[PDB]
Amino acid sequence: GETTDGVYRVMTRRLLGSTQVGVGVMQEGVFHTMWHVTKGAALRSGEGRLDPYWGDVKQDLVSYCGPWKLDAAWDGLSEVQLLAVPPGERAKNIQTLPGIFKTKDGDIGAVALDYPAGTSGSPILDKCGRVIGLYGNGVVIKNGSYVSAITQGKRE
Amino acid sequence: DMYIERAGDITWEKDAEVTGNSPRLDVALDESGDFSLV
Ligand SMILES: O=C(Nc1ccc2c(c1)CNC2)c1cc(Br)cc2[nH]c(=O)[nH]c12
Repeated sequence: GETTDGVYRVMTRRLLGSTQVGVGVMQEGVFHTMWHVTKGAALRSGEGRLDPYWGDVKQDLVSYCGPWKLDAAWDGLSEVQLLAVPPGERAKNIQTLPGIFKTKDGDIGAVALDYPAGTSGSPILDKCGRVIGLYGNGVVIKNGSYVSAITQGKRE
Repeated sequence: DMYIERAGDITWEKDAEVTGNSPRLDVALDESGDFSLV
């Protein structure tokens, strides 16, 4: 049904009431979310149905109706905006300067904001409004807080 | 069955709440897409 661009909540009725399991981005007729949010399952958009098209557990990403369309990258110097959509709460932009995840295969941007796991899939943006990645896959630091990677897929 | 609900537009907001730090962490990523500290 609804395929208008924007940020969307991923909900389920399998538990008690309606529970937000994650968030995603609709862009160019493709829904983009994190793999751990849906596990590759089909989603409903009103009367319509969205079927998985591409997915990868290691990258933690999944696209619906078509291939991954988001290809903006963090410039490594500028502040970004996590457009957080928390369970039961209104969408809200949080401006931060990302840190770094140093890995064996190079470095990744990292947003140091802690939100409930149901906020997984929320877009991270550059000054132009472009989606530079998704929030929801990272690590738990000594403090207890979460530090997520700026996870971006590949546009074929 | 999982379903989607619109939550808003994707736009940069001027004068947004500026918070959070910028840490440099040594991480490792396993085959299951899970990160850990080194
Ligand atoms: O657990 C989280 N993310 C996740 C879960 C399952 C998997 C992966 C990532 C990748 N492989 C499978 C998580 C996401 C957010 Br947002 C805030 C959190 N606070 C926490 O303590 N964990 C999380």
